[PDB]
Amino acid sequence: LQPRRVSFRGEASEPGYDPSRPESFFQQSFQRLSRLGHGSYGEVFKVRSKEDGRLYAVKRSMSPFRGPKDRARKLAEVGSHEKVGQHPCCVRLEQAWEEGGILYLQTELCGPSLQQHCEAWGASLPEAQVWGYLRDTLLALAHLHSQGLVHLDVKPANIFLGPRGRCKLGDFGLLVELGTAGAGEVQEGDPRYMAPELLQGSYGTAADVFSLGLTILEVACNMELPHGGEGWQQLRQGYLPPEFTAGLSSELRSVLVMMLEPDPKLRATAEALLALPVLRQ
Ligand SMILES: Cc1cc2c(C(N)=O)c(N)n(-c3c(C)ccc(O)c3C)c2nc1C
Repeated sequence: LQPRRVSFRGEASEPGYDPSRPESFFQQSFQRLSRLGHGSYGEVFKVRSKEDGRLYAVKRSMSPFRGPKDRARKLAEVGSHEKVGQHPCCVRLEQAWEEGGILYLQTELCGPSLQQHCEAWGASLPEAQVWGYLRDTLLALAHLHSQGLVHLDVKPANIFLGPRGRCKLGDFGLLVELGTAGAGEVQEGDPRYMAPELLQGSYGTAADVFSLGLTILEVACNMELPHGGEGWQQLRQGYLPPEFTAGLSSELRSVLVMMLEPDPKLRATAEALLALPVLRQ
């Protein structure tokens, strides 16, 4: 068994590793410092590299490829991540590879997720912090949207905090590229964060703007989003719930109304919000 590089630039398979030894390439070229997370996808470890001594994160699938479709779905994440490319507010992928039917993604190391930060804070985030995260996530989304890419999974768990109040959008596994001249396939998203038009099958960049709006609403007001039912509909009528949003400033409330616009024809784009006075810093 040997590891093979995974990339969608056409490269077939673009030191310190001995194929003869039984230990896998992941074990030979890294030291596992800690386990950042785990779930149905597999595991994420913090690691240090031996080629350049920098710190990285590695995500690995749980169990070997069931079939060609299972392999193709998992590898597509590498392809979607490459379409994003290098941008300051997007998690950067170093390299990805497969060995033993296991997929590995190596990225830069980032801090805790917005979700973890909010759980530890145990309350609504201070508004000043919220503006920074909103601005950086809008910049990430403006980058994706300018290339015809929709993230489809914007939420606190997929936003990663950095030093000095900055953050990065990550997890491009559900990313799709818009194209009536090309092709595409869509996976199931988190219903709590779903834009209303997705129910009727209309996909576009505006869905991400709605998801970010629900994301900011959740962390700025410490509010649990509903999966369905009347509460789910109440958030998609264009009216904010008065009880939770009371403490919010006029500027943030007004930005939230624009992002939560039910009609995707009328919803603000990321480029447009970033040109508003508060966000144009
Ligand atoms: C729990 C967790 C932490 C990190 C992480 C980090 N603390 O730095 C990182 N970079 N990812 C990551 C990885 C490893 C691959 C592709 C990708 O989009 C992302 C956002 C992480 N994922 C998870 C699930």
